[PDB]
Amino acid sequence: GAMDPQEETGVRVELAEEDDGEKIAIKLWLRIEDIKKLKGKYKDNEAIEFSFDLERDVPEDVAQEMVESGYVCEGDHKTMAKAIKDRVSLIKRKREQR
Repeated sequence: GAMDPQEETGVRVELAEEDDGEKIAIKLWLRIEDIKKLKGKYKDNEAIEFSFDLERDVPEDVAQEMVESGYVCEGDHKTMAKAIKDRVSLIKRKREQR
């Protein structure tokens, strides 16, 4: 994890709630950290809420939806999906503990 205040990733995904169970489908908000790192129309005060099925939904799939639905530019698809996958990774990681 990033302990140093660098945060090079211009995106970050947080939970809309506090996941602590086994719910397969959660609700995340794609928070845009730095819109200058991106290549489209964004705002340095926006967060895109999206529900994520940890089994059925795919990070890069959701980021495509983000592009098509007019939230994200296709040029930042990988960036957004990486944000999504980054969160889902730690989410599933926390769930690896009993």
